[PDB]
Formats: sequence, structure tokens, C-alpha cells
Amino acid sequence: GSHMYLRITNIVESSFFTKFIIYLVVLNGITMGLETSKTFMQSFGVYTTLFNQIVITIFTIEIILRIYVHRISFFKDPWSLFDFFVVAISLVPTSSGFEILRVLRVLRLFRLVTAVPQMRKIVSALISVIPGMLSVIALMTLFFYIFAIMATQLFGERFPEWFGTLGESFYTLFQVMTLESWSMGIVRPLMEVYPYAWVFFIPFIFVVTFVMINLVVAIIVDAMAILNQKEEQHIIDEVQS
Amino acid sequence: GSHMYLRITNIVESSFFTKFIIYLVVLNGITMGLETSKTFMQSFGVYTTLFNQIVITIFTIEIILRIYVHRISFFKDPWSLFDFFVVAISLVPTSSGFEILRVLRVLRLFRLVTAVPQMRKIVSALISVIPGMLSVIALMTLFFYIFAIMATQLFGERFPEWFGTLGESFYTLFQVMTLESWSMGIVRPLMEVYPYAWVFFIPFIFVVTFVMINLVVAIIVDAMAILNQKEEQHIIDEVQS
Amino acid sequence: GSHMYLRITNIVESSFFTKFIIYLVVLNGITMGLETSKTFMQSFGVYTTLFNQIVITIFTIEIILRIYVHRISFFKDPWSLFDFFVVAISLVPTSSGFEILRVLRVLRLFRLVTAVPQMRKIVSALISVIPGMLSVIALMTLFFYIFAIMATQLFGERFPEWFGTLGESFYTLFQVMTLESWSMGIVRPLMEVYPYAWVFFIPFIFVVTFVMINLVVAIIVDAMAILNQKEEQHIIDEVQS
Amino acid sequence: GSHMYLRITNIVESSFFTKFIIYLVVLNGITMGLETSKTFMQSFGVYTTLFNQIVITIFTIEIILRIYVHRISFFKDPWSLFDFFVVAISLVPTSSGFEILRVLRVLRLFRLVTAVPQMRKIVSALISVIPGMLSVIALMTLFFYIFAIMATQLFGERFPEWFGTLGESFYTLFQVMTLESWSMGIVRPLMEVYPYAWVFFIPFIFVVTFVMINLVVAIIVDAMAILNQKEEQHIIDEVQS
Ligand SMILES: CCCCCCCCCCCCCC(=O)OC[C@H](COP(=O)(O)OCC[N+](C)(C)C)OC(=O)CCCCCCCCCCCCC
Ligand SMILES: CCCCCCCCCCCCCC(=O)OC[C@H](COP(=O)(O)OCC[N+](C)(C)C)OC(=O)CCCCCCCCCCCCC
Ligand SMILES: CCCCCCCCCCCCCC(=O)OC[C@H](COP(=O)(O)OCC[N+](C)(C)C)OC(=O)CCCCCCCCCCCCC
Ligand SMILES: CCCCCCCCCCCCCC(=O)OC[C@H](COP(=O)(O)OCC[N+](C)(C)C)OC(=O)CCCCCCCCCCCCC
Ligand SMILES: CCCCCCCCCCCCCC(=O)OC[C@H](COP(=O)(O)OCC[N+](C)(C)C)OC(=O)CCCCCCCCCCCCC
Ligand SMILES: CCCCCCCCCCCCCC(=O)OC[C@H](COP(=O)(O)OCC[N+](C)(C)C)OC(=O)CCCCCCCCCCCCC
Ligand SMILES: CCCCCCCCCCCCCC(=O)OC[C@H](COP(=O)(O)OCC[N+](C)(C)C)OC(=O)CCCCCCCCCCCCC
Ligand SMILES: CCCCCCCCCCCCCC(=O)OC[C@H](COP(=O)(O)OCC[N+](C)(C)C)OC(=O)CCCCCCCCCCCCC
Ligand SMILES: CCCCCCCCCCCCCC(=O)OC[C@H](COP(=O)(O)OCC[N+](C)(C)C)OC(=O)CCCCCCCCCCCCC
Ligand SMILES: CCCCCCCCCCCCCC(=O)OC[C@H](COP(=O)(O)OCC[N+](C)(C)C)OC(=O)CCCCCCCCCCCCC
Ligand SMILES: OC[C@H]1O[C@@H](O)[C@H](O)[C@@H](O)[C@@H]1O
Repeated sequence: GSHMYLRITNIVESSFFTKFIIYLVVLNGITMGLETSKTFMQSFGVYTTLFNQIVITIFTIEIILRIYVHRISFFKDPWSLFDFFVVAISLVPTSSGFEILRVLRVLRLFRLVTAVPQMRKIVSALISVIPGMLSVIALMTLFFYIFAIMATQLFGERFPEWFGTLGESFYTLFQVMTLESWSMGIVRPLMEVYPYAWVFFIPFIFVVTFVMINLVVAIIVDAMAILNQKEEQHIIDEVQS
Repeated sequence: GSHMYLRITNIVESSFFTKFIIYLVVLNGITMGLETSKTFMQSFGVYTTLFNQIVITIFTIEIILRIYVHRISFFKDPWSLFDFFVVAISLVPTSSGFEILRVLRVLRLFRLVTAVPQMRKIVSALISVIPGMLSVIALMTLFFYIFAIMATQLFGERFPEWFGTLGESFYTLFQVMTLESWSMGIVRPLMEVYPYAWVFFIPFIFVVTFVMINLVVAIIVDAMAILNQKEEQHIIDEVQS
Repeated sequence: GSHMYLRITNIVESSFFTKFIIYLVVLNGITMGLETSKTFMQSFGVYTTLFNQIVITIFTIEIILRIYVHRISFFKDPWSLFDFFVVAISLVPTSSGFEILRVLRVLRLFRLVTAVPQMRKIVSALISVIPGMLSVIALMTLFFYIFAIMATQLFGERFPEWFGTLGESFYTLFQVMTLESWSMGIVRPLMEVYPYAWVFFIPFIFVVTFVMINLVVAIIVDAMAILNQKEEQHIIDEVQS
Repeated sequence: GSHMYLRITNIVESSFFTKFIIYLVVLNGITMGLETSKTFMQSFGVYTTLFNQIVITIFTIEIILRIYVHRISFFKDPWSLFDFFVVAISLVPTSSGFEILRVLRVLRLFRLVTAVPQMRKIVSALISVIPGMLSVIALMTLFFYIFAIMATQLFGERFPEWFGTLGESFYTLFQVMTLESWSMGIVRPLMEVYPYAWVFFIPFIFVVTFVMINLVVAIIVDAMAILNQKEEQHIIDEVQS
């Protein structure tokens, strides 16, 4: 709380600071689309590469400033950690030879989420449902795991591409979950060799489908139940009192 | 409010006027189906072309009359603006050389929506949900935008048809959203060259799917919550009073 | 109400009568599966053909008896009319030369629905939702109709199989509604010739999808609202009284 | 209740016993994944085969102990019966020559469900919805059965792979239910020979789809109705009393 501390603290926390960052993101966003065209890149490429290095500099300063202001409270904020790791990624230099990190640089456009509070509320809303499903996700994954193992050893030898490997079978089973080509592309070919392959995949399709629908039904109905508790208690004690 | 004004105002606003338009639309509707058959067109084509020019004349008169009656209130009515722009389109002549406008002429059948009030209520109902989703739509589109950029530069060089271009990648990503052939048609081919391509598309499939379902769940549950507020207040103050 | 009338009326209305019919249906049901195997048919075919003619005789008698008992009240009962028309179909003889009616004979197994009251309740439940959707169905069909006409004339000339005809276009548009191969099978081929074909089908996919989901959401939420009216009135007037 | 009985009864019922089993399952689970790699199997295969025989021994002892403790109450517990039949399967020796039972051995990983009570609650939750649907399932299956018979005899002769047989037709009809390639893969080929085949499959697609959605809607709305009964009674009699 020194006098130097509050100097920067009043900047960082200013609406102009936030607004300025958003301007940059929206600008670097448009810039990253244009960088997609080799035509544009041949003409104006050096400009954009610099604007890019400019922006990432600013964002590094910015993240350093917020760390001064917020201190340990910054590394316990998920939105700040995200901003951190996105900016960290952008710093690993293009010479790294692993172009994956060059492409991951686009994740900085997600600042337009962490910085706009109406976006934060949505993402928070969406994510909020997930912790109640962790056990169902675990059940589903165990299920996938068991069936991946059985598939690999029923079909891996004749169908190595689809089932030669735990991973390949996981992949194929996820594909059948989405029902994408599950019969013409997978199970019908399978059955020219394993005529009962349908006894594996149909029940797999039933379970996995039943569970997902039931997840959604339970979420709606159990929420409506809580809304009803809060209304019961209110009505019932405006009557008692 | 002159005496000439109300002369036409009583026509325009008459049930017979409305009924007459609907008759025409339903007639021009049947006519536009028959115009689809070259057989029919070879026999009776000139008849229909004229009936068509007739109807569009009437509709132009009609729209002019409603503008006299309603004045500035007409250009603040979305149903009137629609009727306007559909009739405007039909006026651009067949010589224009841009047959798109010739085909857009079919949109005049949508008068059967703007003119029948039971239809207006449905469309109004449906559209009513949209303004609350604008922020989610924006989040989704930003998401698509970020992933379109990463895809274009991970896969555009070897897969120009599916990913050579921001637009092509947008297209393909929408296709994967609907899950149409996402694995046999897209990701499996992709992985003969980029074995980890599944680390891109599966999480993309999870997010986009999770969000859409969660949109629907939130709409049902948040509405049921409002219905519960209005019932709380009623019950609670018939008790207080 | 004569003494002969009630003689048969007590049979027709007896539990044994109903039970007997169900036995027959379940028996003719098993029989119609076995008739599917040419092996079985070569061995036991003449037996089954007769059992079949037997059963349809009985059912004709049965339907005649119920008409005596129920009189005009029988032709105002949808379950009876169904039983009627299914038995009518079975009477048109195999010599007719239109094997469609030979196959429609299988519809008599649906007696196992019209005769078992737990089934009747389900089907009644399901059908009950439909009259409230008639206007939405009409909107959807008008929509399909307008888009079928535009598609036929944008794409019918180069793509006669998918769009050469109002009917063909209806078909294809229903296929795109279910999203079956809409992109790899239809729109991607289309775009090698009409690069903007995506401006037609994507918005078509949005509308048709939006509407169906919104139909379901409205049904759940509007029902929950009615359940809330009936509970309001009860609570509110046990308080008033 | 002898003194020897309670000796083992206190073990079986101990938290350490349960915990120990779970450790084993999670260990044999990891082991069954590694057994998937021929590389690993060539190096460490004999180890795993023994660990496997070890674990199944333990589980046999374990199941015998729980039978002593629980007696007839064990064969009326579905979770115990499952554990039983999974362990029974594992006992049939590898010499049996029916490798299906060798693969079914993986089902022992489902102990991680029967033994962890948070999992039991989920599966119990999910299964709980099913008994109310039995009649709808029956209606659906009758429906499939009737349509399988009609399809087999309309299309079995020209399309033996898809419809030559009651079973083949069942399969294909389930495929059309999931909408997987129903048009490009099935109905479009069908219509080059049977131009009206769409009069069969489209209504089939409507019914089967309508029913499934309606099942889900009814489940949500009928539950919300019960939640409303329990809240009515509470509110209404805190007012009466
Ligand atoms: C109602 C909820 C439903 C949730 C269902 C979840 C069930 C599990 C989903 C798994 C998805 C499919 C994963 C997959 O593709 O597996 C690949 C990997 C290893 O494969 P690998 O052999 O490297 O590569 C296969 C492709 N190839 C041969 C061309 C290189 O295989 C693995 O290594 C297995 C990875 C397991 C991932 C578990 C994901 C947890 C879900 C997170 C929750 C998100 C909520 C929004
Ligand atoms: C009862 C359950 C208890 C919990 C158990 C959870 C942990 C299980 C881990 C099992 C790990 C098994 C890994 C494995 O077998 O890898 C197989 C393959 C590699 O095959 P390999 O033949 O070694 O490749 C040789 C390559 N070459 C020729 C070039 C030399 O590589 C792959 O296929 C990739 C491996 C994907 C593993 C996916 C793991 C899913 C975890 C699910 C957890 C569920 C918890 C409830
Ligand atoms: C839960 C809500 C979910 C909403 C998700 C929305 C996410 C975004 C959907 C985008 C849909 C796909 C658009 C698409 O095809 O992109 C094409 C264009 C430019 O492509 P272009 O390169 O011209 O042509 C590609 C095809 N080709 C090469 C054969 C000519 O690409 C563009 O120019 C991008 C256009 C962006 C459109 C944004 C649409 C907003 C949705 C409206 C809300 C409707 C509610 C009923
Ligand atoms: C952090 C985000 C901030 C917000 C940013 C939103 C605005 C972004 C606009 C980016 C515009 C980039 C346009 C672009 O790169 O076009 C690429 C291609 C043309 O490639 P090009 O190589 O120029 O074609 C040469 C043709 N030749 C050979 C015959 C001479 O043409 C195409 O591929 C069509 C371009 C489709 C653009 C789709 C725009 C989606 C907007 C999403 C907005 C999300 C807001 C939350
Ligand atoms: C995990 C949840 C993520 C959710 C957000 C999505 C993030 C995006 C992940 C993107 C992964 C894309 C992987 C892929 O296959 O892309 C292609 C690259 C490069 O191909 P490469 O393997 O170099 O083969 C080149 C062959 N050649 C020379 C003949 C052309 O392949 C590679 O270089 C493989 C490298 C694997 C990277 C793994 C990245 C982990 C996720 C990123 C960090 C989280 C951000 C929130
Ligand atoms: C949320 C509700 C969604 C409802 C959406 C309904 C929208 C309309 C659905 C239409 C379905 C597709 C009909 C179709 O395939 O059209 C074929 C016919 C004439 O085709 P045609 O040229 O004879 O044959 C085409 C095939 N070919 C060339 C190989 C012989 O084309 C016609 O003749 C048109 C027939 C219009 C049928 C209208 C159906 C009303 C729906 C009934 C409600 C059921 C509720 C359970
Ligand atoms: C503003 C809307 C007002 C309401 C209008 C509703 C009534 C519309 C009826 C239109 C009837 C048009 C029939 C038509 O054009 O048929 C075209 C084709 C036959 O083509 P054609 O070239 O004659 O075949 C010649 C055969 N050859 C070479 C062997 C001699 O045959 C076909 O393609 C089959 C025709 C399918 C008709 C589907 C009708 C859907 C009704 C939707 C109603 C919506 C109400 C809200
Ligand atoms: C809203 C609820 C929706 C429920 C819808 C249920 C409707 C019926 C589903 C039937 C699923 C398809 C069964 C199927 O593939 O049929 C095959 C068998 C005999 O086929 P088969 O000729 O041996 O083999 C065909 C394949 N081939 C030629 C290559 C060897 O065909 C048969 O033998 C018939 C088997 C009937 C099974 C009935 C299943 C009851 C559902 C259980 C409820 C689960 C709830 C989680
Ligand atoms: C009104 C309804 C009353 C209830 C009726 C329920 C019971 C129906 C049972 C019917 C059994 C018919 C079995 C049948 O026809 O099998 C046909 C084929 C075998 O064909 P086949 O030509 O004998 O094979 C000869 C093989 N060869 C050349 C090597 C010598 O093999 C197959 O295709 C497999 C058979 C699949 C049977 C699926 C049964 C579904 C039950 C649905 C029950 C619904 C209850 C509400
Ligand atoms: C409308 C809602 C219905 C809902 C319940 C479903 C009822 C089932 C309808 C079945 C329609 C099947 C039509 C179809 O394409 O089947 C094939 C037949 C016969 O083929 P065909 O056209 O004779 O060509 C033979 C060519 N050859 C000599 C070289 C082999 O094709 C024909 O013979 C065409 C005949 C069209 C029959 C139209 C039937 C109307 C519906 C049945 C009455 C309602 C029952 C509730
Ligand atoms: O206590 C919080 C502090 O953590 C340290 O790691 C940093 O160097 C400081 O700048 C930060 O304020």
C-alpha cells in the first residue's frame, strides 16, 4: 500500500487500461485473420509481424503490472492464470522449431473472453455444471476403457486401423458414440468377418446414448427441484409468520 | 385524418383486403410450383408469367396503400418492412441478368406468414428466444474464429480443400459441429499425415456440443425459475393480504 | 336392447373375447415372422396360409359383431375404424396383383395396440401433443415448400438427381434436415459448381434446427407453466378459505 | 451368529477389505491395458498372466466369504449377483477354446462400480428411469417388428444384404433410426428400383423420432409435476395447520 504501489494500481485498475487491452486484442484478432492470406502476407507481412511483437510486449508488461498489483491473489485467479499461460506461450520464440507453439499464439484472442465481463459470466455459467458430472464422466470413461480393451482384442488383428490399439479403439468408440458412420463405415465391414459384432456395438450404442440423455434430464429436473425448495421455504414461512 | 385518407384507410384495414391478398398468395404459391415443370411451362407458361406480373402489380399497389395509411409507423414495423423488401425484389426486372433475384421472387410466398396472425405469433415466439443468446452466439463465433485460424495454418497446406482458407476452415468446422462425416470424412484422412489431429477436433467437438446442450438446459431451467417467481409473489401476498 | 342384442353384446364385451383376439394376434404375429423364411415356407407354408385365412375370418366376424353391438358409436371410435381398415385391407384377395396390399396385411399386428389398454394409453399420450403443433408443422412445410422451389431452379439443371424436381428437392431438403451427409454428400459436390451454395443450405440448416429445438423447449416450459397455474389456484384458495 | 461366523463377518465388512479389493481392481485394470501391447506382452507377459490368476483367486475367495456372511441375502442383491457372474466367467479356463469368455474376463473391471458407492448411486439413478419405459420400449419393439417384416418382403429379394432376413431388416431399421447414412446409403439406392421406398422410410423416421423425443419430454414434465404435488401438500397444510 505504498505510494508507488497505488501509482500503478490506479492504472491497472482503470477502465482505460482494460479498454486499451480489448482494443489491442480486437486489433490483433483482425490482424491474425489477414495473416492467413499469403497474398496479404506477401504485401504487408512485415507490418503485421511487428504489430504482433508489439502487442505481445504490451501484454507482457500488462501481465507484469497485474502481478505487482494483485500479488499472490493473481496466481489464485483462473482468469489471470489463463492470461499468464497464453502470454507465456507467445514468448517462446519462433526459432523454437516446434510450430505448434507458433499456432497456439492465436489463443491470445481468448483475452476477449477473460477481459469482457459479460463473456466471463457465460463461461462461468457453462463450466458451473461440470463439477456435478465428474462422477458420471468417470463412469463413462471407465465404460469406454473396458470396451476399448475388449474391442482391441476381438477386432485388432483383422482391423488394425480401427482397433489395433487401445488408442485406436478409444478413437473408434468415440466415433461410434457420435454415431458417425458407425454402421456403414464400421460395424457392417466388421460383420463380414465377425457376424455377431452387432452384439458388441448396439448395446454400446444404447448405454452411451441412454447415459447422455439421462444426464441432461437429471440436470433439468434436479435444478427445478431446488428452485421448488426455495419457493416452498418462502411461501411456508410467510404463512408461519 | 382527412376524408380522402379514411376512404382508403377503411379498405386497407378491411378483412376483405387481407383475405384477398391471402387468396392471391395461395394462388401464386400453387402457380410457382407448377412453373417448376417444363412440361407445364411449355403448355401454359405464358398464362403463369402474366398472373405473376398481375400479382406483383397488385402487391405493389397494396404496399403503396399501406404506406399512405400507416405513414412512418409502417417503416418501424418489421412485418411491413419484410413485405416491402420482398415486393421490392420482385420489381427488379428479369432482364437484370442476375437470376438470383428471379429466384428470390419466391420469397413473396412468405406473405402467407406476415399476413396470417397465427403464423406471426409463432415466428414471434421463436424469434423471442434469440436476443438472450446473442452473447452466447458471440462466444461461439469467437471460438469458431480462433479455431478456424489455427486449422487453416495447421492443415491448409496439405488439405487445401478443407482448410486452405479461413472460409474453407469455417465451413469444415461447421460441418464437424453437425458431426457430419467428421471422422471418416475429415479427421481420419487428416490423421494419415497429422497423427495428433484428434487433439484438435475431439476437444472442439466436446466444447461446441457442451455449449449447445447447455444453452437448451439453461433456457428451460431459467424460464421455469421465472414462472416460479410470479407464483411465489401471488401466493405470498394472498397470504399477507 | 332386445334379448337377442344383449346375447351377443355380452360376448363381445367379455374379457374372454378380448383375451381370445389377443391370443390370435400374438399367434399370427409369430406366424408372420416364420413366413419370412423360405426354408420354413417350403416345409410348413400351407399350414400358415390357412391359419392366416382362419384368423382373418375370425377378425371379420369379430368386427361385424362389434358393429352390431356399438352401431354408430363404432364408426366414431378411432381405434375401431383402425381395426376396421386393417381388416378391410386383409380381405382384398391375393389375386389382386398389387402385392402392396399383401404386405399391408401385416398391419393387423397393430391390434396388439388397439386391444391392450396400456398400449392405447401410450399412443394416446403421444398423439396428444400433436394438435398444438399443427401450426408449427404448417410453418415448417411452407418453409420447405418455398426452399424446395428455390433449390429446384438454382440446382435442378446441373443436379437432376438431387434437385431436378419439386419432389426430388423436397426429399433432399428433408435429408439435409436430418443432417445425413448434407456436406460431403450434397453441399460440397454442389459447391464445385455453385460456390455460394453454402449461403442456401447453412441458413436452411439453422432455421430448421432452431425451430425443432424450440418446439421441444416450448412444450416442456408451457406445460410446466400450466402445472403451476393449478398449484397456484389450490394453494391460494386454501389460504382464502 | 456363532463365534466363527462373526470372525470372518468382521473382516468382509471391514473398510480395509473393500479398500483392498478396489486396489486390486485398479491394479488389474492397469494390467489389462498393458496386456494390450504385444511389445509389453513379449517382455513381461508371464508376470501379468500370473497377477491375473492371483487376482481371480482372491476374488473367488472374496465371493465365497461374502456368501458365508450374507447367505440368501447375497443372491437377492443385484450387485452381488453381478460380482458373482463376472467371477464365474473368469473361472472357465483358457483351454475352453471359446475366446469370448477370455475377453469377457475384462468385465471384472466393473467391480470398480459395484464396490465404490458413489458409482452404485449413479447407475442406480440411471436404471431407475427404465421400469416406467418398459411399455414404450414394447410399443417401439412391436413397431420395429411389424416394419421389419414389411421391409423384408418388400426389399429382401433385390437387397438381401440390407433386408434379406428379419434380422438383417431389424439391423437396417435400427441404423435408419440413428439416421446413419439412411438416405445416401440406404433409401437412395433403394429408390433406383423402388421409387416409392421413401413412403416407407420417411414415416418410419417420423414415428421413431417423435416417440423418442416425446419419451424425454414426458419424463421431465411428469417429474416436475410430482415435485409440484409434494410442494402443494406441504404449503397447503402449513396453511391449514
Ligand atoms: C456424458 C459425458 C460423456 C463423456 C465421455 C467420455 C468418454 C471418453 C472419451 C474419449 C475420447 C476419445 C479419445 C481418443 O481419441 O483416444 C485417443 C487416445 C490415444 O490415441 P492414439 O493411439 O494416440 O491415437 C489414435 C489415432 N491415431 C492412431 C490415428 C494416432 O486415447 C486415450 O489416450 C484416452 C483418452 C481419455 C480421455 C478422457 C476424456 C474425459 C472427458 C473430459 C470432460 C469434458 C467436459 C466438457
Ligand atoms: C479398472 C480400471 C482402473 C483404471 C485404469 C486406468 C489407467 C489405464 C492405463 C493403461 C495404459 C495402457 C497403455 C498401452 O497399452 O498402450 C498401448 C499403445 C502402444 O502399443 P505398443 O504395441 O506398445 O506400441 C509399440 C510401438 N512400436 C511398434 C513403434 C515400437 O498405446 C496406446 O494405445 C495409447 C494408450 C491409451 C491409454 C488410454 C487410457 C484411458 C484411461 C481410462 C481411465 C478410467 C478411470 C476410471
Ligand atoms: C448455440 C449457437 C451456435 C451458433 C454457432 C455459430 C458459429 C459460426 C457458424 C459459421 C457457419 C459456417 C459459415 C461458413 O460456411 O463459412 C463460409 C464463410 C466464407 O467461406 P468461403 O471461403 O467464401 O466459402 C467456403 C466454401 N467454398 C470454398 C466452397 C466457396 O465464412 C465466413 O465468412 C464466416 C461467417 C460467420 C457467420 C456467423 C453466423 C452467426 C449465427 C447467426 C445466429 C442464428 C440464430 C437462429
Ligand atoms: C479477437 C477477434 C477480434 C474480432 C475479429 C473479427 C473480424 C475478423 C476479420 C478477418 C478477415 C480476414 C479475411 C481473410 O483473411 O480472407 C482470406 C480469404 C482470401 O484469401 P486470399 O489468399 O486473399 O485469396 C486470393 C485469391 N486469388 C488467388 C484469386 C487472388 O477469404 C476468406 O477466407 C473469407 C474470409 C472469411 C472471414 C470470416 C470472419 C469471421 C468473423 C468472426 C468474428 C467474431 C467476433 C467475436
Ligand atoms: C488438450 C485440450 C486442448 C483444448 C484446446 C485446443 C488446443 C489446440 C491443440 C492443437 C493440436 C494439433 C496437433 C496436430 O496434429 O497438428 C499438427 C502438428 C504438426 O504436424 P507434425 O506432427 O509436425 O507432422 C508434420 C509432417 N510433415 C513434415 C510431413 C508435414 O502436430 C503436432 O505438432 C503435435 C503436437 C501435439 C500438441 C499437443 C497440444 C496440447 C494442447 C495445447 C495446450 C492447451 C491450451 C488450452
Ligand atoms: C417440427 C416439425 C417438423 C416437420 C417438418 C415437415 C416438413 C416437410 C417434410 C417433407 C418430407 C419429405 C417428403 C419427400 O420425400 O417428398 C417426396 C414427395 C414427392 O417426391 P417424388 O418426386 O414423388 O419422389 C422423390 C424421390 N424419387 C425421385 C426417387 C422418386 O414430396 C411431396 O409430395 C411433399 C410432401 C409433404 C409432406 C408433409 C408432411 C407433414 C408432416 C406430418 C406430421 C407428423 C407428426 C408426427
Ligand atoms: C404460398 C403457398 C401456398 C400453398 C401451395 C400448396 C400447394 C402446392 C402444389 C404445387 C404442385 C406442383 C406439382 C409439380 O410441379 O409437379 C412437378 C413434378 C412433375 O414434373 P413434370 O416435369 O411434370 O414430370 C413430367 C414427367 N414425364 C417426363 C414422364 C412426362 O412432380 C413432383 O415433383 C411432385 C410434386 C410434389 C408436390 C409437393 C407439395 C407440397 C405442399 C406444401 C404445402 C404447404 C402449405 C402451407
Ligand atoms: C425409446 C426406446 C427405443 C428402443 C427401441 C428398440 C427397438 C428395437 C431395437 C433393435 C435393435 C437392432 C437389433 C439387431 O441388430 O437385430 C439383429 C437381430 C438378429 O440379426 P441377425 O440376422 O442375427 O444378424 C444381422 C446382422 N448380420 C446379418 C450381419 C449377421 O434381431 C433380433 O433378433 C431382434 C432383437 C430385438 C431386441 C430388442 C431390444 C430391446 C431394448 C432394450 C432396452 C434398453 C434400455 C437402456
Ligand atoms: C404381433 C406380434 C406378436 C409377438 C411376436 C414376437 C415373436 C416373433 C418371433 C418370430 C421368429 C421368426 C424367426 C425367423 O423367421 O428367422 C428368420 C431368419 C432365418 O432365416 P432362414 O431362411 O430360416 O435361414 C436359413 C439358413 N440356411 C440357409 C443356412 C439354412 O433368422 C433371423 O432373421 C433372426 C430372427 C430375428 C427375430 C427377432 C424377433 C423380434 C421380437 C419382437 C417382439 C415384439 C413384442 C411386442
Ligand atoms: C402414408 C403413411 C404411411 C405410414 C405407415 C407405413 C405404411 C407402409 C407403406 C409402404 C410403401 C412401400 C412402397 C414401396 O416402394 O414398396 C415397393 C412397392 C413395389 O415395387 P414396384 O413399384 O412394384 O416395382 C417393382 C419393380 N420390379 C418388377 C422390377 C421388381 O411399391 C409400390 O407398390 C408403390 C405403392 C405405394 C403405396 C402407398 C401406400 C400408402 C400407405 C399405406 C396405407 C396407410 C396405412 C396406415
Ligand atoms: O508476494 C507477491 C510477490 O511474489 C513474488 O514472486 C514477486 O516477485 C512479487 O513481484 C510479487 O508481488
